[PDB]
Amino acid sequence: MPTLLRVYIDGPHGMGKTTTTQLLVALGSRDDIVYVPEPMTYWRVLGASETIANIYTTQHRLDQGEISAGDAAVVMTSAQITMGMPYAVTDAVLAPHIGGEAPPPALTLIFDRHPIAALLCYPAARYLMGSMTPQAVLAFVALIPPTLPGTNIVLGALPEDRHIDRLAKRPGERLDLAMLAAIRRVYGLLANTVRYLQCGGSWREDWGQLSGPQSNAGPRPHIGDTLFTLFRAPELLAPNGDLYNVFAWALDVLAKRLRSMHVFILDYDQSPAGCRDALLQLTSGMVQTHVTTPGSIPTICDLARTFAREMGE
Amino acid sequence: KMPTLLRVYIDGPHGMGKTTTTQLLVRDDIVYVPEPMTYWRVLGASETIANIYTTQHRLDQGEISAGDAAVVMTSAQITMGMPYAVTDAVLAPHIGGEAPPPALTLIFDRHPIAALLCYPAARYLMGSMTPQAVLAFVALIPPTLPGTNIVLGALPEDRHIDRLAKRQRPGERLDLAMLAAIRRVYGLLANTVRYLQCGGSWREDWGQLSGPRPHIGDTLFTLFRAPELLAPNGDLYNVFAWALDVLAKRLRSMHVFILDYDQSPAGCRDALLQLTSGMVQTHVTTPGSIPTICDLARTFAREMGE
Ligand SMILES: C#Cc1cn([C@@H]2O[C@H](CO)[C@@H](O)[C@@H]2F)c(=O)[nH]c1=O
Ligand SMILES: C#Cc1cn([C@@H]2O[C@H](CO)[C@@H](O)[C@@H]2F)c(=O)[nH]c1=O
Repeated sequence: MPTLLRVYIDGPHGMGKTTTTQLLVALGSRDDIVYVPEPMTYWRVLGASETIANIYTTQHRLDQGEISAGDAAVVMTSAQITMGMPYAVTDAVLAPHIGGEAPPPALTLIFDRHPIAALLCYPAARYLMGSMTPQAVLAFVALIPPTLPGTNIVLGALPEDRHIDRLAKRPGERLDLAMLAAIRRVYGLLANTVRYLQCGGSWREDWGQLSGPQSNAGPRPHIGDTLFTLFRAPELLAPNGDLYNVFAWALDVLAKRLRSMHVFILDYDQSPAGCRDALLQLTSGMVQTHVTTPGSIPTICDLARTFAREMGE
Repeated sequence: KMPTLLRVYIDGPHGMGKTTTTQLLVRDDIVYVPEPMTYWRVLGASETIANIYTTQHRLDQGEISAGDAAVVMTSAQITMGMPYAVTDAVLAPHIGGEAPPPALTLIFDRHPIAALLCYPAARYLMGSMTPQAVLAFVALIPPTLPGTNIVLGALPEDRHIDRLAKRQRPGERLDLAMLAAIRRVYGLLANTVRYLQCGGSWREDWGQLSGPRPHIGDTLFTLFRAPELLAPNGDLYNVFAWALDVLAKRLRSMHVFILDYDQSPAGCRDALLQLTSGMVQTHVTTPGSIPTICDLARTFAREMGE
């Protein structure tokens, strides 16, 4: 069978993810590699009207005390649903074509973000910003699609000071450093969570230890430095002080989805050509998969180009 | 060979009798997974059912916009579906291939598609959810595992009105339009499964909407000839067409069984038992899967059942 390499570039906004992705794709001959962009057109038009603008405006009205947490939550939850839809459909239509983990790839697919960005990371950050309930975050977690083989996720490293400057320059967006801190924190926790699970970590065994860096290598993190720490909140706790079982089961799903992921860390604290070449070096250690039919390769190619055409800027 | 499992999802429009009939149907090699009322009223959010019906009522009276109602309905639907989604996700790895004596029978009050497809679709028909949000929920419907037996109800409308009148849940308001919308959706659901199983292809038949199996106009696909979903030239945007491809994938491998509710509670129970002989069983994946499934089921029941 021919092989496929899927690479999801993810992490907080404003790091240079999208530029880096385009540069890497520009290296390949036209169809040895395809780009799957942020579905900006879906967010701004097809899915709803100006969803990004809606998100930042809602947070700002919450902060200013012009709306309640509950009103902010229903708007945020509904908008996060819209944000994630194209990621969910894409994953769903790709799924049957993906075979077992497997000599250059017949096809390389570079994604701008994985489904977990809209289904986990952004909701979790909004929870920290007080604009989503943790119960709602856990409903999104429960709906994270089964993690396909050869799911290579590239997350970003970048000093906060540089990141802030970068954001202050390079939508419907408003400048919110608090949200930036939360989303940086959330993606840091995510990297640690995958590494914790790969090192044999069991959240149920470590839950009692709760009371309040790079990845795919290094020692096992403390549970308090993983995403599990966010979910010890009064809303989720039964009178006896344990998590309600329904929420505990959502954490089980979280562990199952993240544990089979292949995380790599890319240093964004450099020029665009630098990030590209750094990303190119990283791909050597990334996991390829087989496809399930011979004509899966052109089918996948067409899906990606159709998607890009319809929804990328 | 691993022991066998029978999963039975009792679904369909609410207020037909689904929660009493199965209450009767139970007691060791059979577990009843009741509707997660406690999650709906307390754990997930405060009185989600009241929230839903109040919002539709306010929209009807023109006290809020279509827009305000949709964001409210959308997030509320997220809360409604959550226990159904976690349960499916934690059960999924335990489910083996198709497979006689079942080691364990799981009777669920509703399948994930109630909250991820049918109720959202009905609210779309009620003007209180956008069709793009409906297709977002559809895109997240978990893959259809082997042995997915879904029981849907049959009941004439007037009899259903009578039943519903006595089966109002906390916060529910009696709404004949919602009753009609939800009955229509489940009727379309049954048709859609049959359309798909008999080889229907929505992309091939899509042209027929704009003028041996059901006509596409009598399936769930007809709902998504919504103008929000269409480019200026009338074509579905691909992203929406893909959600329809997913909808088709999910439904065609479901096994649908019809339970006539127009009879006594014990008659309904007997009818459900009669239906089981056609249902498809699966093996589990590990020896300990059965006890684990049993624990999940009983814990769900205890913590979230009313
Ligand atoms: C995917 C994604 C998401 C992107 N975003 C935002 O979209 C913008 C562009 O990525 C940026 O301001 C931020 F990343 C969300 O607020 N939520 C999401 O789920
Ligand atoms: C599952 C489920 C759902 C149930 N409901 C409602 O909850 C009650 C189910 O017993 C009933 O009033 C109605 F069916 C929804 O409004 N949406 C759903 O998704």
